[PDB]
Amino acid sequence: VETFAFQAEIAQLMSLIINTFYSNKEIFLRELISNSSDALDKIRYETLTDPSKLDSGKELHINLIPNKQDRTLTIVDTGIGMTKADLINNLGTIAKSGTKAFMEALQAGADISMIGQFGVGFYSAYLVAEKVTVITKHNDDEQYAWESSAGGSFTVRTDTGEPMGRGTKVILHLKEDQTEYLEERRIKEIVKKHSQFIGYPITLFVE
Amino acid sequence: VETFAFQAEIAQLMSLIINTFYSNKEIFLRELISNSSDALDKIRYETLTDPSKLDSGKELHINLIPNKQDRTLTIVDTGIGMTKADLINNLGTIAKSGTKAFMEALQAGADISMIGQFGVGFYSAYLVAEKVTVITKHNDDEQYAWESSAGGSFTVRTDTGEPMGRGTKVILHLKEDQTEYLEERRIKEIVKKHSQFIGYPITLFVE
Repeated sequence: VETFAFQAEIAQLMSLIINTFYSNKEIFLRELISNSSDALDKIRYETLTDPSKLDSGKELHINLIPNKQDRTLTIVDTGIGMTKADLINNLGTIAKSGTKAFMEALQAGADISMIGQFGVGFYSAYLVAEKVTVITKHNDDEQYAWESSAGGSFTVRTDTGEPMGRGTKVILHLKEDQTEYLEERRIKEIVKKHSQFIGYPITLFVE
Repeated sequence: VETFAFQAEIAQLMSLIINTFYSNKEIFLRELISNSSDALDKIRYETLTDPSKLDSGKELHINLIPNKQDRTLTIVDTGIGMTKADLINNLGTIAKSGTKAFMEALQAGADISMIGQFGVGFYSAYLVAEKVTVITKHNDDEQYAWESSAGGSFTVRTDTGEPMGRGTKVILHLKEDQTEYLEERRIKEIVKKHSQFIGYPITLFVE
């Protein structure tokens, strides 16, 4: 279990998302589903020239799993996954520059819902989650677990849990007042509203 | 000079873009600039762990170059570029599946301006160009030139022209009735309207 400090800029981004009064929290799902779609495109592209890339799972999909008992909403995809280096490097993003662009945009009249245009949509998860746990498996590495409750630090460790073949699992440990996102009708409404055209099957699990 | 046939689906996409009556042609710029931004993010990400990736050019930018003499509008970026394999594989996209998703969306009420959501925004270039020439240089390959006037085929050849260091250049040979896109005020208007938040400097060259 290794503990790392977020780069100053990412810490800033997270505190902004956590402290700014902003009612349109539901966009977090759109952002995470969009990220999953991007990850699926990546593994698909690689398989175009190397079919064995899919040996770890040919199905390219996205699952939305609510769990009222654990108060978690999990977004699972069978995309390219992330290596340990990717996790450390801001979950495979260029978050430092992306954050700068996002800040400048906000200054120019943009709002938080536009976060995905700057490649840092993952962090919108903190609009509804007190802690985010990311389990991932990339073809070229072992299975790892990234985790953070913000506060300037994140941890990374090899995951000894359920082997996932290939992909990423974003486990949102919801804030006490954000349990509406565990309700079937609410999730379904949000998916139809913002992710109706996603090119991969989205399956909303029931309890 | 090798000549290749577009996959059936891509040929279909191109004919739809070329034959469908659709007045909102200006979105082509937004799509190409968005693609350039994506390519710049990729090289930036690679440099995070390997600084030498930028030996071929540290500047990450986008240039818009109108040329009334040649009737061309060129979008140049210093992104990751494309290998010969990338060019052949639909300019580094997963166009076959992307096209399917785009078609289904169109059936579901979406319109052509939403093409970028399906990863095939490059082809919107045919809304205004009779022929598109793409010059590219990736760190791991030589400089190549891809070209197509649609009609079901494209060509690829090693480019012996001006060495570009690293990146991609999309040369739009405009249709005779689309010369408004060579005008400074028009290009500027389109950039402000659709690409005002792009996180890389966009320079509109003058003549």
